[PDB]
Amino acid sequence: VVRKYAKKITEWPPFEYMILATIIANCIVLALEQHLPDDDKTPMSERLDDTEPYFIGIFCFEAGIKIIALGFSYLRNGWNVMDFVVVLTGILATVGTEFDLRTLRAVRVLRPLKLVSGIPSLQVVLKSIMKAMIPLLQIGLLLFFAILIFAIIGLEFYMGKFHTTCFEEGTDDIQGESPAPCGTEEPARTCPNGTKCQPYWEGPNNGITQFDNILFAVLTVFQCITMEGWTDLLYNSNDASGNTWNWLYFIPLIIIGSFFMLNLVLGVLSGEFAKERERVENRRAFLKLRRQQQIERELNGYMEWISKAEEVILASTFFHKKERRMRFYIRRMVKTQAFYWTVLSLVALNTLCVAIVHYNQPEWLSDFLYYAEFIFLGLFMSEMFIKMYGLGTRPYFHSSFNCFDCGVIIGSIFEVIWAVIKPGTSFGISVLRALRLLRIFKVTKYWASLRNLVVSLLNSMKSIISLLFLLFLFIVVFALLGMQLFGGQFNFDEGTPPTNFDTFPAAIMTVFQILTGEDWNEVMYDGIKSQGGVQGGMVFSIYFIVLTLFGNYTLLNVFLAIAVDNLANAQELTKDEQEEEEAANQKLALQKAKEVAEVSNQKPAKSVWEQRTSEMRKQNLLASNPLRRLCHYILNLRYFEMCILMVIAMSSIALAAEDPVQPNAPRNNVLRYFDYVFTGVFTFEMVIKMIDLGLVLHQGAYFRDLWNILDFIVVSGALVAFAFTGNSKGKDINTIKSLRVLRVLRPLKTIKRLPKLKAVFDCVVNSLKNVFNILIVYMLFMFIFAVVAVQLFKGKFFHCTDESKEFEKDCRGKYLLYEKNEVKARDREWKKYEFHYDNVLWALLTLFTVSTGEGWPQVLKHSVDATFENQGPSPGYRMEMSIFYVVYFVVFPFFFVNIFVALIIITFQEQGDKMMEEYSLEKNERACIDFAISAKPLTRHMPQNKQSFQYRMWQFVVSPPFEYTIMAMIALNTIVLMMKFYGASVAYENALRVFNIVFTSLFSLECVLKVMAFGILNYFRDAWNIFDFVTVLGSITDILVTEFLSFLRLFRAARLIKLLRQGYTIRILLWTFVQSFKALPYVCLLIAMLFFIYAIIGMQVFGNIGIDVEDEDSDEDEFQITEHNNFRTFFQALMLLFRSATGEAWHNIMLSCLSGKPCDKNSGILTRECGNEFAYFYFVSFIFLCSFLMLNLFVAVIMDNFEYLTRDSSILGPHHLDEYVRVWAEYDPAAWGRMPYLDMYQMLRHMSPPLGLGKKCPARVAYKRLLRMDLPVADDNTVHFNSTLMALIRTALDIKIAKGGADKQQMDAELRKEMMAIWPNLSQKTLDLLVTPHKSTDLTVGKIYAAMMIMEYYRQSKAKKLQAMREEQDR
Ligand SMILES: CC(C)CCC[C@@H](C)[C@H]1CC[C@H]2[C@@H]3CC=C4C[C@@H](OC(=O)CCC(=O)O)CC[C@]4(C)[C@H]3CC[C@]12C
Ligand SMILES: CC(C)CCC[C@@H](C)[C@H]1CC[C@H]2[C@@H]3CC=C4C[C@@H](OC(=O)CCC(=O)O)CC[C@]4(C)[C@H]3CC[C@]12C
Ligand SMILES: CC(C)CCC[C@@H](C)[C@H]1CC[C@H]2[C@@H]3CC=C4C[C@@H](OC(=O)CCC(=O)O)CC[C@]4(C)[C@H]3CC[C@]12C
Ligand SMILES: CC(C)CCC[C@@H](C)[C@H]1CC[C@H]2[C@@H]3CC=C4C[C@@H](O)CC[C@]4(C)[C@H]3CC[C@]12C
Ligand SMILES: CC(C)CCC[C@@H](C)[C@H]1CC[C@H]2[C@@H]3CC=C4C[C@@H](O)CC[C@]4(C)[C@H]3CC[C@]12C
Ligand SMILES: CC(C)CCC[C@@H](C)[C@H]1CC[C@H]2[C@@H]3CC=C4C[C@@H](O)CC[C@]4(C)[C@H]3CC[C@]12C
Ligand SMILES: CC(C)CCC[C@@H](C)[C@H]1CC[C@H]2[C@@H]3CC=C4C[C@@H](O)CC[C@]4(C)[C@H]3CC[C@]12C
Ligand SMILES: CC(C)CCC[C@@H](C)[C@H]1CC[C@H]2[C@@H]3CC=C4C[C@@H](O)CC[C@]4(C)[C@H]3CC[C@]12C
Ligand SMILES: *[C@@H]1O[C@H](CO)[C@@H](O)[C@H](O)[C@H]1NC(C)=O
Ligand SMILES: [Ca+2]
Ligand SMILES: [Ca+2]
Repeated sequence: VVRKYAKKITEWPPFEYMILATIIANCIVLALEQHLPDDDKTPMSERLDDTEPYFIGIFCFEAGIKIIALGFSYLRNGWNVMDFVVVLTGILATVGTEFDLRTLRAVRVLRPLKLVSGIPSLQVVLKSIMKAMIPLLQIGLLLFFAILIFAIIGLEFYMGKFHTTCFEEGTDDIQGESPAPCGTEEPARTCPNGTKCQPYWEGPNNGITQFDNILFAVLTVFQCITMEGWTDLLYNSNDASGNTWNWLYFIPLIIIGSFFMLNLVLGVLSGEFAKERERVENRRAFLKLRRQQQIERELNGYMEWISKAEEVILASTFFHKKERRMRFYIRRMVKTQAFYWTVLSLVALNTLCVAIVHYNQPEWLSDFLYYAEFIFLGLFMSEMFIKMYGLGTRPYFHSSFNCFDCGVIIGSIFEVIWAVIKPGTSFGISVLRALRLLRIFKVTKYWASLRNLVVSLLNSMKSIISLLFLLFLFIVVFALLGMQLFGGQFNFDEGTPPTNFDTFPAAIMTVFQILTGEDWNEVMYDGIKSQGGVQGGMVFSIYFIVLTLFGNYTLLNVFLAIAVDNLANAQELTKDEQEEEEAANQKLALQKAKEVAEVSNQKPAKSVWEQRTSEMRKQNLLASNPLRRLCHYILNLRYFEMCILMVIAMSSIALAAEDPVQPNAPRNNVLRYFDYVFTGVFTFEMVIKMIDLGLVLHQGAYFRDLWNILDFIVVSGALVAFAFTGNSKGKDINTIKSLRVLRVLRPLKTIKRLPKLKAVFDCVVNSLKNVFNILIVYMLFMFIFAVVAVQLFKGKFFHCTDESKEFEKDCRGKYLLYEKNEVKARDREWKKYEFHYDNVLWALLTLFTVSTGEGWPQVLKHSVDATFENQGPSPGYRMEMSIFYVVYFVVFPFFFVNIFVALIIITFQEQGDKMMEEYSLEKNERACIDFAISAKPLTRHMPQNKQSFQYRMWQFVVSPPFEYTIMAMIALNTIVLMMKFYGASVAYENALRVFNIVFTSLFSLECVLKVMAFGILNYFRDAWNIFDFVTVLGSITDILVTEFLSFLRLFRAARLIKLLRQGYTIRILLWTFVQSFKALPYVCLLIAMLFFIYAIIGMQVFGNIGIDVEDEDSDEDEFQITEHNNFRTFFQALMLLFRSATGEAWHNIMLSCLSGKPCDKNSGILTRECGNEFAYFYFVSFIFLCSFLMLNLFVAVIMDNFEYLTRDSSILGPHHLDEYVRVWAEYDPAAWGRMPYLDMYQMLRHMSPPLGLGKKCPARVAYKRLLRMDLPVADDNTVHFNSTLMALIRTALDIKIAKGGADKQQMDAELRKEMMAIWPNLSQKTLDLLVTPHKSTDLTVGKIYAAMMIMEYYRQSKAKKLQAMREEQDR
């Protein structure tokens, strides 16, 4: 909308830079604002606020220039639309205030996003991120359906249960400060003497967490899906209803909601990243990278060649000819391996020296280390100068390695002077010298893989920096939005939480915490509480839901894409140089023959990632002693090995029944006799295995096999335990109790014997070998962080229970603790924090806890409040220490962990399958042909027993009006289950129940109507029909009983699943992954054994700890071993290991299991001697092993369906072939198996390529494919179902399509042999059915169609042929 073209003036480069500058200034101004409660302003607020007219005027001016120049193509760009709305909303608020316009100020948060619009480079990177998450939307649709279904189920069971508590008998007052749900029955929690269970209490978490509405249930379910706070619901519902069945709701909720969805997200993303790599634009960048590396390798060889010759030439520089030679002499020494290894050994000493430091080191140690730092610093500075003079200033500095040595040397000087100026702060910068230890990988074969990874990372440094900036920008926008929504609103009566949005530094760290998903629910409760409460502030949960939902998967997308792309580049880059080096050597040796002519392990076959990646490259490019013989005999006997397997199974079950709490329980007395028998069986099999084999190392030694030692340990420990008990039963209880623990190795004896369980075990060990080299780098980097953390926070993690006292001497005596309406006297104690950094070993445990993500907000709070050594905390003292934990998250949890996930995906090997390159085809041609081997037309009845009645009523059942009626009722029926709510009137409850009777009637008619139409037998052969039938039968059952609990009507809640069949891509994705879990049963078994072994160890070691202990102190973090969480039974142990696997405060459980804890009343121990220091190893190893085994399960399921995940719609695939089946069912309604060919051409028109011709295909081109079919034509006009499906696949995939003539005679002979070679199981007659034996007598499918296409080309010419003479005749 302009005056056409009239002196329209365009932009010049400084203009957009001025715009960029003003945007950055506006961002700073927004970041400098502080919000105060209740209409209070800071003095700087007015000065910052009055700047808004200038910024809005500049933005309006630039928008005006652009709008007049383009002419209002301004709104064509999406970025300009975002710019326009920013300008529009600002002017409305800035100019005029009559309407309520405080809300419109919230739109200013989007202004930082104008950086993306201004900088075109950021737009390209932003396009990459959004492109990958387009497929992920279909996962979100599965996630929403899962949440909806579980919200309905939770609504039915848990509606309103949490509103009763232990009220005082006399008054309507809560008994204690912390209330819990109660019950009036024994299974539920019972109130003490002084109280009773009264009707109304607000509920847990101030009533925010509950199941009262469908909206409350959906929000509550979403919280459990994120695995944050889900155990508190499990314990609360156990108090209300008893613990018999509540685990059936929550355990499936976590597995399906959290672990299964995470599997699809990794699967879909990994497939997308594989397809992105083989894009034409991405391949060209890699090809440039490969060529540039080849130049560097060759150039390095030539540089050393001339360098050696230059020294050959060399043989007051003129007088001191030696002066040139000392430069040459020490140049030699630098190169020598003696120098290289000697300086490297010095680095090991320096790395050791900085690790010794601890909180109270002896004074002699401090003096030694104080001088040793100068000695090490002096040696490395001298080592700098020797290379500088020895190699020259220019050659030295140009080396990348030497520049890094310069930085640490310069940094080390900075620290020592900094210590003198400002004593009290040491950063331990010298530890960065330990990174030189990674050069040791050069001697190994692993250097090529590691160097190439760093090469690829440095190549894409520009992309990585842009990715982090965009990720940082979205944090700033959400931080600014949080300040607007929750400003000075967190000033609660109790106090202002540490996580508040008052200031910009506080808003970033609160937003960052929600992204990591730790205690995001706790922050949500504060945000809801600030705005009214549960009554009025429930709409503010959307800010937290969107932030954690988007942040969870945006972080995964950004960091996994970085890891996959760079690791895949390194693998290809490494493989190419190895084959290039091999090929060049063979060529050189061949050339060596001409010169002399005058006188003349096994590498695994690629991987699932590499094999698929190579195929996509081709397809894209193509388109462009008498006793011993006895002892050997028993071992051969299958009954013996089958018998011993049964004994192993029974031995494991015995370990699970034993009662830990009662050593003298009657059950343990009975089970003790069983222990004698099981050892006896294991003793007998041990000796005969020694007799059949040999103890001595004769290459068949019994002790040679590793599992044999494992068998030897179990039996030996049991025998020795008997000897100690034999002498005196209770002389030494400690060691015998330790030896009894070795029985937990009995389940591991199963792995060797079961063949497929051993195979799964070898795959897990194979994965460890691949990631071992990265694992060493991971620990070296984590070691550096631990040493730095020690220097920062050594001795500063001390506090006094009395806040005021900040020294140990002051913290003595008693103090007054002011609780609500009561004063209590408590002792003053100078105690250390639970997790601290007093040495490198304590630092690593603390950082490991932070890596798992649990409890790090508390560790961060302690880190910022630390003041000085041996002095107490002060709130907000050092707020710059937050940078330590932000940098730590970027490196290890975000970056290294996704390298571990990527590395396993790229290097995963095939599941057996023998060799698989002997057959030429392989690839995806198998799956399509395999389907063609086994297929059948979907039989549609067409009974004709009674055309008027029975067939007619059939056509109604299949009629679209009936089907859409079915979908409408199921949709309406679901909404009926969604309208239950707490406090509904008896009229409302009755009205809802009436609609149930209406629906269950109609849903019964559908079953009656289908059964008659389909028949008694055919109907009952479809899984959904039985599922539908059991659902109607269950619902109708309850109704009669009421007039003459209905949790089996929640089967009707599962009817919503039927709606999934309409959405195709979801149904295939859900079905394929489910099938993959069935094909991998032993992988699931390995995870079950890990839980079994760790459960039995927990019962024997940590079972004795008492739970009855409770006191007014109520240090809940101190005591996490309670009635709900303990090791007392096998099932109570498994729940503890599942809570820890999800990560719910596992670090506090580990501390609760340590030594010096009260024992149980009946444990038989009368002193406070319970728990072990084994709790450190018990939990730390479990978290590593549980995450590793679960990850291998994920990749196994992902890499099983990797063909589908990396599918392309253009190229034929097995998923397409199902479309052929439904079409064939209709054109052949009776499913005769024979269809006349006049229907066939119409069939090909209906289906899109590559399976069908498609609507817009040229007729003559369509005829070309028809000849390509080359199949015999039946004289009844029919085409076989199996034979026809074969050729359509062959035509599309170009599977050895012959040039014609004699070739067709050979390929049919050939292809039939491949399919015979692949499977000899297929029937020969059926094999000839799919591919007919060649018969030139039978006319091909082309021949009938060749009648039209060849003649129609002539037929149009025939009219022109008669024409050609005709105008010539007239002329
Ligand atoms: C690169 C790696 C292999 C270096 C070697 C490991 C060190 C980082 C660790 C291993 C064991 C640790 C030690 C384990 C226990 C102690 C005892 C601790 O002394 C006390 O508890 C009290 C001392 C006193 O009061 O005299 C001092 C630290 C020290 C030596 C630790 C220092 C750090 C050490 C040497
Ligand atoms: C999942 C696989 C590995 C099999 C499941 C093994 C355990 C979960 C089961 C198997 C036998 C069960 C036990 C069989 C019998 C009893 C007695 C039963 O009676 C009692 O209350 C104790 C007896 C008494 O009071 O004298 C309590 C549960 C318990 C220990 C059971 C606890 C759960 C056990 C150990
Ligand atoms: C994904 C990654 C790249 C984004 C991580 C965001 C960081 C850039 C943010 C998050 C926490 C922030 C810190 C939070 C707290 C402080 C203390 C504060 O410095 C003070 O001394 C303020 C005094 C006070 O607040 O009492 C402001 C800077 C700093 C280090 C902040 C610097 C910027 C940090 C590291
Ligand atoms: C060999 C495999 C099956 C081990 C199975 C042993 C289990 C099933 C048997 C063996 C010993 C049995 C216990 C022996 C002792 C008692 C105490 C008695 O007053 C009640 C039954 C009870 C609690 C039995 C329960 C079942 C029990 C634990
Ligand atoms: C085995 C050791 C290394 C730690 C155990 C792994 C688990 C407990 C840790 C390691 C990596 C961590 C995750 C790494 C990736 C992300 C980024 C974002 O998506 C949410 C946080 C989240 C989800 C972290 C939460 C917890 C996490 C999954
Ligand atoms: C990637 C490898 C080399 C890790 C080394 C980098 C780590 C150890 C460095 C990088 C940035 C550093 C922080 C930068 C600034 C400060 C503020 C200062 O008042 C206390 C130390 C503290 C908080 C530093 C601690 C150490 C730190 C986190
Ligand atoms: C598919 C869509 C259109 C339907 C879903 C919305 C229905 C099922 C939901 C959304 C809004 C909900 C209502 C919101 C608020 C209240 C008031 C409360 O005192 C009782 C429950 C009640 C009455 C809820 C019942 C369930 C409800 C009606
Ligand atoms: C594979 C495991 C067993 C090897 C690791 C051994 C270390 C980390 C663990 C395992 C067994 C542990 C010991 C087990 C029992 C006790 C008794 C306790 O009152 C003091 C600590 C002490 C002495 C533990 C110290 C730490 C310990 C030695
Ligand atoms: C507490 O209740 C139990 C329940 O029967 C009763 O036996 C006991 O005497 C009560 N205690 C007191 C102090 O009344
Ligand atoms: Ca958590
Ligand atoms: Ca977590």
